[PDB]
Order: sequence, then C-alpha cells, then structure tokens
Amino acid sequence: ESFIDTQKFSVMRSMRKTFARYLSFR
Amino acid sequence: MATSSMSKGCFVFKPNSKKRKISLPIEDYFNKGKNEPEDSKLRFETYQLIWQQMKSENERLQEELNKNLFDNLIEFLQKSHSGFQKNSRDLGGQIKLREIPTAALVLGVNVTDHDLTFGSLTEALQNNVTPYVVSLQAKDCPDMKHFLQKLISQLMDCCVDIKSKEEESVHVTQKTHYSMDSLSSWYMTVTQKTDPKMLSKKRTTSSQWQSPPVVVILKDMESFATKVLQDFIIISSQHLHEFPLILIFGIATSPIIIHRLLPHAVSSLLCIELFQSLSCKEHLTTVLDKLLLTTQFPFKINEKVLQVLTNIFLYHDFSVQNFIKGLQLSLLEHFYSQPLSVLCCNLPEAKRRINFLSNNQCENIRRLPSFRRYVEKQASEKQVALLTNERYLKEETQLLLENLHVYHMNYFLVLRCLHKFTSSLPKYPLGRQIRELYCTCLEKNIWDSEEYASVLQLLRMLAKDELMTILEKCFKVFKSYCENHLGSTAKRIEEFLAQFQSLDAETKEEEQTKFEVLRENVVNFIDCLVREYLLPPETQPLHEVVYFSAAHALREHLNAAPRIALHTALNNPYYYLKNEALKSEEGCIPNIAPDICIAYKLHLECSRLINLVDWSEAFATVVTAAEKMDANSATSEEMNEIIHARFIRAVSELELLGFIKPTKQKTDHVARLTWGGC
Amino acid sequence: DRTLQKLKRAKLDQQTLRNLLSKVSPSFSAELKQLNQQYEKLFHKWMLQLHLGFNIVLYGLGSKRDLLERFRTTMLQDSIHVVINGFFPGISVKSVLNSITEEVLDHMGTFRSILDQLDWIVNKFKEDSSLELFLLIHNLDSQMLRGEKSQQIIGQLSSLHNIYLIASIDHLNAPLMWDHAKQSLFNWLWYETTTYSPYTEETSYENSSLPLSSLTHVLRSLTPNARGIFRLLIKYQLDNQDNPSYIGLSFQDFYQQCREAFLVNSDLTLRAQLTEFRDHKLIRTKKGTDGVEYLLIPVDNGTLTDFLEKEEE
Amino acid sequence: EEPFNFQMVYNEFQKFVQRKAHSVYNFEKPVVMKAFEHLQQLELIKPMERTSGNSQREYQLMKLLLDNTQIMNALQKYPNCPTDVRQWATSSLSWL
Amino acid sequence: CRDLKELRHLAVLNFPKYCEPVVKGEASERDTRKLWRNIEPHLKKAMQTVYLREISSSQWEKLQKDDTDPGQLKGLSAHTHVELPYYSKFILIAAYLASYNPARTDKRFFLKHHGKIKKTNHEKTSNHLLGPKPFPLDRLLAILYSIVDSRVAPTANIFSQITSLVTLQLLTLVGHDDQLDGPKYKCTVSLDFIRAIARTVNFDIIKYLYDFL
DNA sequence: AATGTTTATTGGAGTGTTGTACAAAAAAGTTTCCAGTCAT
DNA sequence: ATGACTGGAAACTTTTTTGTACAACACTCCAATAAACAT
Repeated sequence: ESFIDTQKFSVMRSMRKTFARYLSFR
Repeated sequence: MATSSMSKGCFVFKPNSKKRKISLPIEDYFNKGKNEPEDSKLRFETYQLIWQQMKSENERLQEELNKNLFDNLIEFLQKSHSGFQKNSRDLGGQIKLREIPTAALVLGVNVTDHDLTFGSLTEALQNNVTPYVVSLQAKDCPDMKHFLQKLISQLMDCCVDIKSKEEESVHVTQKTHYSMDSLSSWYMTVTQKTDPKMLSKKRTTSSQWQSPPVVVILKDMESFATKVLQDFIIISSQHLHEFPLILIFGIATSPIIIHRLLPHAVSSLLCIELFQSLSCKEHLTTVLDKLLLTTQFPFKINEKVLQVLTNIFLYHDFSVQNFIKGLQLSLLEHFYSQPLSVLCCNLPEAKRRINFLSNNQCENIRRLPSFRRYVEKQASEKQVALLTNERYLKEETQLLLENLHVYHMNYFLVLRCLHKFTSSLPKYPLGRQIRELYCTCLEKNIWDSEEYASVLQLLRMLAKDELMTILEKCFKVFKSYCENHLGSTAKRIEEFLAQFQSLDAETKEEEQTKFEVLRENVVNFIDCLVREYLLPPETQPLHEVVYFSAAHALREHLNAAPRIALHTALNNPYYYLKNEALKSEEGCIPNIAPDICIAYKLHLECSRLINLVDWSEAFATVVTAAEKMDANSATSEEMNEIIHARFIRAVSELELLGFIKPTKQKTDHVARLTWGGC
Repeated sequence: DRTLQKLKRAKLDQQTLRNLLSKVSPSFSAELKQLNQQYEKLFHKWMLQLHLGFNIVLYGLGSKRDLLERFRTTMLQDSIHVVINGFFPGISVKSVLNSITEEVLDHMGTFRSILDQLDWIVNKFKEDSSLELFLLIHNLDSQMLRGEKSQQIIGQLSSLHNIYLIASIDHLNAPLMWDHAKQSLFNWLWYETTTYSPYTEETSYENSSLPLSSLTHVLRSLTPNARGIFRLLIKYQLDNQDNPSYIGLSFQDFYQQCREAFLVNSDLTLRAQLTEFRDHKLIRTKKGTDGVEYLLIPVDNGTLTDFLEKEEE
Repeated sequence: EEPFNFQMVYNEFQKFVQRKAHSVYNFEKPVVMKAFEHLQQLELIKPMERTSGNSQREYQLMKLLLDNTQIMNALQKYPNCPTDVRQWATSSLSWL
Repeated sequence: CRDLKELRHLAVLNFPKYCEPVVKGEASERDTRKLWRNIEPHLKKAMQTVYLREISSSQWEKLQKDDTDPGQLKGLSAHTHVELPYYSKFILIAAYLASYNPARTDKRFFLKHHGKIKKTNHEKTSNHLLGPKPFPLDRLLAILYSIVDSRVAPTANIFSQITSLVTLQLLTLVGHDDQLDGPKYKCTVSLDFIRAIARTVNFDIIKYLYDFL
C-alpha cells in the first residue's frame, strides 16, 4: 500500500485488481 | 494486359457473339464434384423455403410489438390534425397557425434499422391517414436549388401509384420555375379533380375521413446542413392556413441537440412531441425466443457460435441485421459441410427422405462421432451387427431422431419457464437476458460446478412473502404450450399448484411448521428436473448433425482485420509458407525473403523522421548474404544496380498500404506514422 | 546522410530497368503456385452468394489484379461482366456511369448534374428483373475517390440483388471509406487472399527524379548567350546554399554581373532572354517586398550538383 | 484588443452567484447559450473574417460592436434596474 | 423572457397542470394566497427551460415507461444518459484528451520512467480554452490500448466508429475533406456527459485531464 | 407547314492561383540560488 | 562558531519568424436551352 502511492493513479487498476488476493488477509 | 496498357478504363464484355441465349441457374453450381448431385438440388430448393418464411416472421414480430407505439402516434395525428380544419373555420381565431406541429421520433446509435422501423410505419399511414408519403435524407442535395427539386419528384411519385383516374405519362423535366406556390397550388388542385365534388365547407372531410396532410420524414437530418434546415420552415409558418405541413424528426441520439442546431426563434413555432421508440433492450426477448427456440424451426445453433455472435451485437452496432447475416452465412455451410444435416427438416418432411437414401449417406452415419459413442454405452450385442446390415440400420436411425426431438420439444418449454422461475434471483448471477443463462449453462455440469455451489444458499432465502407469486405466473405460460404430450413430467408441476393455493388461507397462525417442510422440498423437485431434461448437448447422441461449433472460421467472414492480416503474415512467414529452410524467429531476421518481408522488419525500429540514404545501404546487408555469392571477390556495377532497382519498388509498395509518408520538408526523409512503445 | 551526392546510384530509371527485373527468384516456387490453386478450388462458390445481394472482399498480400484475371477466363464468357481497373491519374466517376449508358442500356449521353444520372439508372434495373451486371472493379481504393460523394453513388446500386459488386482492398483503412449507413447495402463478406506477387502495373503515380534529358535538350536548342547566364547562376547557388537564409540574388547585382562576363548589353534585351526560361518551368519571379524580383530555380538540390559534371566537354 | 470566444464568458457566470443568499435567482446551464444566441440575430457581434461551418458552442472568437461610452450612459434610463446588478457594472470586479 | 409571444403559448400549457384543485373542488373561487404553495414544487422543474417549446405532455411520459431501474434520464437532459457500445464509449473519452493536450507532453500517462522538469508545479493560459486541437490518427492508435483492460484486435468493426460518429455529430473535420494519409479531426461535445458514463463502467476521467493538476 | 435544327446563351460548375493567419522551436532576455568570505 | 554580507548565478520567461495550412477568387467552361429562324 506504500509502494502504490509512489506511482501514477492510472496504473493502479493493473496492480490492485491483479494482486487482490494478497491485499485481503485476516 | 490488354485492359491496363492505355489511358482508359472502359472495357465491357457483353455476351453478344453467341447466337443462342441460355440462362444458367444457381443450384447447378452447388455440386462441384462427387457430393450427391441428386440431393444437392433438393437441399438448395429448401434453402430458400426456410429463409423466405423466417423473414415474414421478422417483419410480423417487429410490427406486432410496435402496435403500442403506433397507437400513441395515431392519436397525435387525429386530435391535433382535426383541430386544423376547425381553426380555419373562423378568421378571428389564430392560436394554432402560429406554430408548426412536429412529432419527434428518437432513435439509437443503429442506423440500418431506419428502413424497417419507418418502412412498417409508411404502410400504416396509407391505411389510416394520408397515403402520400415523402421520403428524403441528407445524401440527396445539400443546397438550395437542388434541394427543392427533389421534393417536387417526391409528391409526383406517391400520387401516380394509385390506379384511379391517372395513368402513364412520360415526363421530361426539360425547366418550369417554382417556389412556394408550386406545392400550394398542387395541393389545392389534387383535392378537387380526384373526388367528384365532395369537399364540404371551410376545408373539411376532403378524403372521406379527414383532409390528407403533407407529412414528411427527416431520418437523416443531423448530418444535413443546418443553414438549409432554417429556411424551409420559416416559409410555411405564415402560409399554414393553406398548406398543412407535418414534420417528423428522427434523432439518432437525443432531442437535446435540437436546441443547439435550431435557434430559439425557429423552435418557438415547433411543438416538439417526444416519442420513445422501442430500443433493442426488449426486442431480444422475442427475436431470440420465437426464432431459435421453437419447434417449427429445426435449425438450432450451438452456444459456441451463438455467444460469439451476441458479443459483436453488444461490443459494436446494436442492429437486427447482425442476426440476419449471422444465420445466413452459417446456414449455407450447414448443408454443404455435413451431408447428414439435410435430414433436419421438421417431422412430416423428414420421414419422406429416410426411406429413400443413397449408399453414401450410410457411410457418414457409421463414422459419426456422436453416433459411435452411443452404441458402446448401451448393449454390446449390437456393435458388430449394425455395421453390416442395410435394412435394419434404417429402422433405428429414424427412431433415435424422434426420441431426440422429444427432448428438444420439451427443452423449448422447460427453458423459458425455468428462466421465469429463477428470475426472482437478484444481482443476476446468470444475466437478465434470456440468452445469458444459456451462456454459462453450456460450459460444464450444471449440477456440478463452482458457481452452482454458491447459489445453493440464495434459493433458500425465499420465505413466504415471495414464494406465492412465482408459480402462479409460470403455470399459466406452462399450460399454453404443453398440449398433453408427456403427462408424467407435467404432473409434478400441477400438483405443486394445489398445495400452494391450499396454504393461502391456512397461514393465519402458521409461522418448523408445515410450510417450512414443503419449502425445502419444492427446491429439490426443481433441481430434479435438471438431471433429467436439462443435460448439455455433449451427452445426447446425434448432436453434431444439427449443431455447429466452429467459431474459428466464422470470424473472418463478418469481422476481419485488414491491418492484422498484413502484420502476422510478414513478421512470421513460416506460418503461411511452411518450410524448414526459411524458419522465422522472434529476433533474428531472415535473408532469403521477398522485398515485402525484410522492408517490414527494418523500419519498425525507426522513430519518426529517418533518412533513407543510410537506411538503403543497411537493406542490402542481408541481400548480398542471401544469394550465396562469394563476397571475397569484387562485383560489377550492373549487379549492384539490380539490388537498388528492387529497393525503390519496395518503398512504393510501403506507402501504398498507408503506413509511411515521404515528407517534402527535407531531402529523402520519409515520416513514419507509428509511435513505438506500446 | 544528406542529398544525392554521396551515392553514385543517382537518377532512377523508368523503362531501362525492367529488363533485369524479369529474372525473379524461384525460392520455393512450387509452394507459391499451389497457394494460388487453393483458392481455385472454390470456383462454384461465388455465384452461390452474389445472387443473394452480397459482395466479395479481397485483402491480404500479392497482386490483387493478377488473380481476378484468371477467374474471368474460366466462368465469365456468357455473363454480363464489366471489369474496372482505375489507377492512372484520370479515372473518375463520369467514366464509369456514362460507360454503361451507350453500351449496356444503349442510350446517348445527355445527363445534367450528378444527381440527375443516379436516379435515372435505378428505374431501368428495378422495373426489369433480368438485367444482371457483374462489376469486377479492381483496386477500389485508388487515390481520387476519398470523398464521401463517391461511395454514396455506388452504394445505391448495392440495394438491388441484380447488381453484383466485386472489389479489392489494398489498404489498412478498409472501414474508413464506409460507415454503418452504407454497410447495409453492400453487405461485405471478407475473404483473405494470399498470392505473394509484386506489382508491375500501377507503379507510375509515385515520384521517381526528373528526367535528365529535359535539361540537356533545352540547352542545345538555346542561344549561346543564354547558356552563359544559366551556367553563372548555378555557381552562385551552390556556394551560398549553406546559408539557411538564402532568399535569392537581387536584380541590381545580376545586371552588373552580365557586363562583367561579356553577356547582355541593355536591360530590355536581358528581360527578353528570360522569356524561354520562365515558360520551361526553369525560373520564376516572386512579389518581393523590397521591389526587387528574386531569381530562383525550383528544382531539387541534388539536380544542380550533377549539371556541372556533364558540361566538361 | 484581442479576440476571445464564448466559453470565457461562462467562467464568470458562476462567479457572480457567490456573495448572495440562497434564493431562486440561480439558473441552470442551457439558458446561457440561449441568452447569448439572441444577440446573434441582432448583429451585435462580428467574426474576425471567417465564420467556421463546423464551429460549435465553444469556438467563436467574437468581439463587440459597441463602445465604452454609451454603455455607461444607458443605465440610468433603463427601466427597473436592480441594486445588486448596477453596482457590479460600475465597478471593475473587485469582489468574488 | 421579454417577448409577449412566448408567454402566450406557455401560459396555455400550464393550465392543465394548475387547475387541479378547481376541478376537484377543494379550492373555492377568489383564493390567490393558497394556490401558490401547492404549485411551488410543480414549477421548480419547469422554469429552467426557457425559449424551448419541447416541454409539453411528453416529458413526464418517458418516466412512466421506466419502471425497472429509473436511473435512465429521457426527456430532461436525455443526452447525458444514452446507450453506447462497449468499445465505442471509450472513443469519445480518449479523443477528448487528444484535442486539448500538446503533441509532446504526453509521456506522463504511459512511460513514468522519464524525467519531469516541473515547469510550474501559466494557469490562465489559452490551453483547454481556445478549442479542440487538430489531431491526426497516430494518437488514437496509442491511447485506446491503455484504457481498456484486456487486449483488443483492431479489426473492421474497430475503425467503424471513426466515420460512423461523423454522421452522429460527435467530431468535426478540419474544414475540407482530407485524402487517406491520416486525416485530422477535432472535437464537438465537452465533458458534460462524459462523467455520467464513466461512473457506470467504473471509470474516472477527472484524474486524467492535463489542465487540472 | 408543321419540325427541328441552330444559336447564342447562361447560370451553374468547377478552377486554380491566390493571402492571411499559424503554430511552433528556436530565438532572444532574466535574474538565478547559492559562494565566498569573514568573523566569532 | 552560524550567521552575516556582498559575489556570482540555470533555468525560463519572453518573442518570433519561420515554414506550413487553409482561406478566398476570378474562374474557363459547360450544358443544356431556348427561343428563333429556318422549316
């Protein structure tokens, strides 16, 4: 969540949607 | 040749040298070789029978569904038009002549449907109001003089189509000056000589019923010149008392753009009345159920070729012509590929063909993939017997298609009622469209799937306030088609209605009660029919006869790629040439190849403005090494000119396809119209 | 890296180079012949779809005009078929519509505007149901029909099933010449074609350079005093070509240089010597703001560099 | 002295709505183009030299056909002048 | 409004929607201080359409045919909620940025590995205010592949939305008709309805404009 | 005498060479944000 | 010492004139055409 805030907002749909299984634990 | 070495292109070939005049039919070319010549002409004459009857259903279904919209249009043409004659009966009242009535008909992004939506309305106006219909668009004449010239011919063609008192009369337009009185004087004389003196007083009841108005249509007006559209409306405004003009607008987007193309003064006298036309969101319920889910139509396509067809309808244009050409190119190849597909023709017609078959028809049945697997699953005592007999084989082939058609006539009813029964499922996991449910149904086992395991808890949410208005509606449609064919299957549905109506007056004090016991049981009988009359086509035998699953060869006929065709053919010539001596890779470029291959892999690395002088010497680096010539010796000037001569021809062919452009801003600096990086 | 002075392969030929181009490379010629016969197996497949109001689209590689010429000599001997091959700078919409009037319909040309002829030929094929016409149009996307007024004329004839349209596409912008309002009449049926053959016919409109025989035969029939003037301005042009702000020499210094190199004597006689140069597209005058008529030669930069080497004799 | 289109007038339209109590004087959006089109038939604006045919409701680069003298003297003779509007015309826009 | 002819044809249309308490009998004669309360909510959605005779008996009729999902707007600003194809709704969105951005400062939305100068991060410049900038076809062939999720094959029906939208009045041509070697186009409609479509297929265009840093 | 050509004619119907912006990619200018020093 | 002076000081606004780009324009021609002047 800290590395995605250092790039462009347009490429956020390719990293968050792809790695959605890793950003949802507990 | 003899038609390109001159400066003219007028070359015709009329069959006049031959003395005899013969006509070559179309069905005579369906049998190019040994492909049952006696049966090739029999399946072609039925090709037009199943095509001319489905077109009569399309024009009938599109007309019967638009009756609700036509009733809303005829009311405006009989209430506002009737007051026109009443307003002319007095010289003191002028409350309607100050404005021009206009019925706005909004449309969608589809433009090919404008001929069928307005075509059925044209025949409706000839039997209810004025028979004179004027049709025009934007591609006619976008000016001032030639624009009014086309309107003169429209009023003359619609009048000579009635065999009454006028007949043939050749007309030469050679000029007759005209303006605004040419259409006003013609409208006054046409209402006097047609009827034998029948006009009443103050213009009323001209043509028996009401006076025929001058109605025109504007199907293509958004692309027309806006300056011309603001000149012909300001003339009939003050002359409306002697010229009833009716305007019909056909906006293909929204009537909001009308206020931008027309000023406030022009729109002040235009009573715009909006009428929402039936979009393609509700027509898909009927055109996909009364055509591809009926008993009278034995033609049924597979989901592999149907789902890919609905994608183009949703990803691009939204017109009904996509389904017309979709079932057209697939029907001509259905009887040409598999010869056993000719037997798929109703039931009374199919029985008159099985008893008279040729010797080549039995060879495909014994080698049919969907037929050999059924014998191995049943009894093994009939595996080495049907491959030799000839008269006993015909007895079982006509029996399997009858039992298979029983599963088809029952599938047509248990599909639309189950869709309505399962329509009470929110979020739409299987789609709201009637064909979206069939998409996810032909992918795996219905009772054994990952998505099926999640919807088991959603059907149990329905309690009492919702399980009382579902079966009361599905049972009415279930009885409208079931003509007492299978009484053992339609009995369980009828018994459930008597139990729900009995508990309607017994839930006064009832909440595990008696209703909760039947709640968990009705969900099992519905799932029980899934394992009986709801299996995928991959289970029933003889499924490869009428169905067709080959979407790989059906995409290059109606949605091909002209740019990708010349892209993969040059970067990888091994896929088309097929030779081990010239194997292409992903990075290394070949040397023995035509001029259209090396020139395509060289300018790809170039950016925008790249000089061709230093690029021409790099093109010959792979040509000299491809001729297998010893480079240790010296070459002559004649051999080097041949290499440069073909290089110039390659540049002329690259710019012909439209990819590069030699700019004149400098010396031999061709521009590349492609940015690299994606 | 610059103009045309580093490489000795200058002056591209036009007709003296086709003699060495006939020797093609027979690299797997057997595989290229069978590829053409692959499409020949579908001979009796075009008439099964064109009679229903459809068309045939040709795209891919190879010469698209060298393939339809073989299909005409196999089944087009008794059918009314017209082949159109418009590629030279002169093909228009009037050479095709007025050609079926005094040949197909037998009627002299007397139409007025463009819209007067469009609605006149429809009534001849609508009332009669026995007037077939095959249009074997080659390279439909030429270079003088990119306007929208060219497809709306032929689009009206596509609405009738008695008119057959067969065209070829040799451009990646195939749907750029027709939208959804025109595809309902044509009803394009795409069919990929692989021929692999170069083009040796339409190669004429492309820019080569200028023929050197024009600049050589113009000085032989020229007065001796005029040749010294042309050879004097070419020397001052290359010496000042490096200056990017080269606007051309003035008229005052040009008139002084004439008598310094024993040329013209007066001013009115000098203007008469520039009459055969402005008519031969050699030099032209411009409306200068300083009241001085500039003198420039609108040719290529590499052409003047090859003129001093041929005048050594 | 430089041309300007109509979209620049819309930028200050939503600027005068401030410093005012919430009432019913606020408009919407399509009324702005309808109020400006009324001046087209009156020939109060004149293009630089060319009237583009494909120009929409954003590219006009029009100017004015009046002067900075008669516009100020035509305020006291106009019937019914609001108090919150006349003060904005005399001032050179010093508030938001 | 100022003309007398406009109020003559408008006051008649308001009679059927004002004489309701008179026919029912709940309001007697001589009562101009009690009829303005019930008619106040009935005039807030009709006074904003001046100089437009389209407002009649067909505006509220479109809401009757929308029993399922009343999110569609037909009649009052019907251009905001229209039906667009899947691959065609992104054409008007991608072409909007190609007519208001420079032909060089475009690498900030693709290759973020470059070196930005920070010019000022001037604001009242003529950018995004002079009109649509003339752009060819090389820009559209490099921006539609980034907005969509999966890959798209440019077939025949992909380039069909370039010429079909010309008739629909969505993009203008650079005066006369060009040849074929990459023609130039402009824009027509602004971002008045682009934000409504983007909120339906999960899209955000506000974060893509160059003028709004 | 019963027609049909001529007979300029003429308003289109394009026509090509114009002229006035036009949009940069540079050309300028405009200090520059520390540097050095110097002290303490 | 850090905190104080003069001493120099890199991007960065401006113009801008350059080509192009597309605007008209007098435009030659035409195409019947239409009446007239023979029939």
